[PDB]
Amino acid sequence: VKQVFNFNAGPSALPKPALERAQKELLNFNDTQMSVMELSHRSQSYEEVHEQAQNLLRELLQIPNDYQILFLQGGASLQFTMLPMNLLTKGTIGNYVLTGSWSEKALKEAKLLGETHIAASTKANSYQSIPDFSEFQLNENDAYLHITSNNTIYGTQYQNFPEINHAPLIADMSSDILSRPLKVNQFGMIYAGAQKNLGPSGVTVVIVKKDLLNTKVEQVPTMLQYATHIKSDSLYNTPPTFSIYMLRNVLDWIKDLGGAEAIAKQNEEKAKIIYDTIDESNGFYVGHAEKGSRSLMNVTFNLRNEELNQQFLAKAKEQGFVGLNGHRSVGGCRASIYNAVPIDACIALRELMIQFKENA
Amino acid sequence: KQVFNFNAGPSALPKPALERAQKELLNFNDTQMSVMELSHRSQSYEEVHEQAQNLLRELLQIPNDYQILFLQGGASLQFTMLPMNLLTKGTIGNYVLTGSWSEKALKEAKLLGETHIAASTKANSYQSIPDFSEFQLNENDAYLHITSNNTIYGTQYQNFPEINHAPLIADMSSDILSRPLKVNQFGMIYAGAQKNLGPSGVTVVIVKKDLLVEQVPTMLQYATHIKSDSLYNTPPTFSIYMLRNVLDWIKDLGGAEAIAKQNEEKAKIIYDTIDESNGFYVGHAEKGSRSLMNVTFNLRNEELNQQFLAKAKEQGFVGLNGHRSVGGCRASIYNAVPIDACIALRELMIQFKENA
Ligand SMILES: *Cc1c(COP(=O)(O)O)cnc(C)c1O
Ligand SMILES: *Cc1c(COP(=O)(O)O)cnc(C)c1O
Ligand SMILES: [Cl-]
Ligand SMILES: [Cl-]
Ligand SMILES: [Cl-]
Ligand SMILES: [Cl-]
Ligand SMILES: [Mg+2]
Ligand SMILES: [Mg+2]
Ligand SMILES: [Mg+2]
Ligand SMILES: [Mg+2]
Repeated sequence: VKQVFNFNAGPSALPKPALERAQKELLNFNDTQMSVMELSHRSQSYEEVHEQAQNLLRELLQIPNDYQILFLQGGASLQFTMLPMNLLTKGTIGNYVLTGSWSEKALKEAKLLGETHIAASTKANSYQSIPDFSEFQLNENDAYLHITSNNTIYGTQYQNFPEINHAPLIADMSSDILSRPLKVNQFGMIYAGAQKNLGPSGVTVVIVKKDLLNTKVEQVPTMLQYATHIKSDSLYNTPPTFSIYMLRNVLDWIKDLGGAEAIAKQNEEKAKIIYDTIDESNGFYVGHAEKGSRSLMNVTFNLRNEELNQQFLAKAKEQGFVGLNGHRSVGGCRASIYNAVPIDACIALRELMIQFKENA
Repeated sequence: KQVFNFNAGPSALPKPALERAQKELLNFNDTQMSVMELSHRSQSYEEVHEQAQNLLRELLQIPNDYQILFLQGGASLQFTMLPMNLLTKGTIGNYVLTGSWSEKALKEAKLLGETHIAASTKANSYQSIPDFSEFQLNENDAYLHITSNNTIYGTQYQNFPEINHAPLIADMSSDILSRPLKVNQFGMIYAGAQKNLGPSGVTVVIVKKDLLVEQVPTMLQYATHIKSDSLYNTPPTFSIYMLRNVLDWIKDLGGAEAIAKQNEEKAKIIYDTIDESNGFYVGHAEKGSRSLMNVTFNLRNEELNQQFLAKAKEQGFVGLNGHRSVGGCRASIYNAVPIDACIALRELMIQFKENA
């Protein structure tokens, strides 16, 4: 039929082959004559999937052997409280770097549970940049330092990560995990809801340094202890089997295209198509982020006034574009260009943007 | 290529629901996207989300003063979320123990507050549901918690107690919407979807609104989810889509009374087989407490047990091994397990008995 261009911000576009693969075997997976959705998570067919998703992640991000990969329910939002519940012990501080709204939501949950600090923040200037690491106020009794690698709503992104040796570095990488190579040993823990760049909603990937968190925390509910899930290899209770399966399929696709290094090349190219369009628009489109902090995953911009914003977005929607409205809290536009968004969608958006501009 | 899916969780699903999912997996509702590729704030998703709630409301006849929540974390997270929200200081989390899942719920409550055992059949290895007249209740109970169907032991409440001093709370993971319910008997009902309602990944929580909070993490307050209609953060959108599909199938076959007729016939096939076997097969549950959802039984010794389960597997039956904690055999016959599978099981049981 007509064209559809999927710029949704979360859940988001999946790579077609992962979906075609799921569709073909939806009723009979691995010759069992059952859907993967109908299997015991103790079945060898399921365990193969569970283990393969872990091994693909390990290989793709080169995760060290002293790290474990968890598949948890509850979204990144649940990690906002689980993290301080496990690590923010009395006399210690949950130190946060604020670079957008998701950083503020993380902070808020730690505030419920312990002493918090703000290491650095760009909130005053509306989160248009990542602060300089030299501005980080660190504390000797920090339980961890928490960052948001990609600020989904504001369109900014860490170009690199701080060297932290006094506390574990923790990162919410929900909207840019496995969009590029990563030095995992810079971190104590990384977490990401899968639905932005790794597959479906319903599972959350948590990469954890085993010895930071494989120990029982007195007074913490069993399901909310990392230890529980580490010990049981994320099979303590019933996992989200179809979500993990789809995550596997998406990881296979990333591997098939050349891994993190190759997908970064693709992601830089797609992003360049949109940012050049903005930058050659003589101010008709204005990007929110400062240039040194531009996200490769979420491109945020405004037209010169709200009327033009609305006309632009209405025209896009009429032309088949999905998900371009900015987050409700900030307005404007947001082109989400995660791994699986195809480059011809980006080209299409550029065409839209140039004709709207020329015809305005 | 014969396969009979007696898996205990996750479990068989209705073929029409899976076929419908397959057909539109790449192009949901003419959007040219998978349901999996939609924003949860899209109208496209929001209609599915609401349709799943509406079908449960219709099928269980849930009154307006109850809200239906779709949460992540399984029934296991509910074990702690419930006392986290309702087990206030100076109140008691009161539990009726009718199996190991009862035990797991009570354990989580003991972390957070005072607990109590209203009644228990543990001493007799959970062969039955206790008589309601035996319950020991307290003025300051925060709730009374029961497990409606004891998945590992094969027993099930025939009816529910009339409790007015405190909300009645029920873990209905393995029998929700397998029969009509009087939802007004309860302050809260919860169930992982993965036995009777859908695939794993979503938990259905039916809660008396006015029933349910300083210092509880945002994600762990029922009020968060009630207030946001289970759209506070990203829900498990494909699992809720599949839940909708399963609910459409239940509606299409005639609803909760119709599925109960099917389920009672399925259980009748297996229990009759056991009762007519002259002690060759022995059911664990007392007759009066027999589950319609999980049929537990053993052969006369461990070696016959093992020979049977081996023969079953060779013949295409999946999931019949009993829980590791109790051994024996367990035939899980949740909603989507077809009558033909139970007939096949019967015929295998009879042939095995003849050939021993
Ligand atoms: C989407 C988002 C979240 C929220 O994840 P849920 O799975 O919806 O809890 C948290 N952090 C970031 C950076 C996000 O982009
Ligand atoms: C399966 C089951 C559970 C566990 O559910 P999860 O989703 O695995 O947490 C809890 N209670 C009962 C009665 C069950 O049958
Ligand atoms: Cl943000
Ligand atoms: Cl977002
Ligand atoms: Cl049980
Ligand atoms: Cl069980
Ligand atoms: Mg490959
Ligand atoms: Mg194309
Ligand atoms: Mg219908
Ligand atoms: Mg008879």
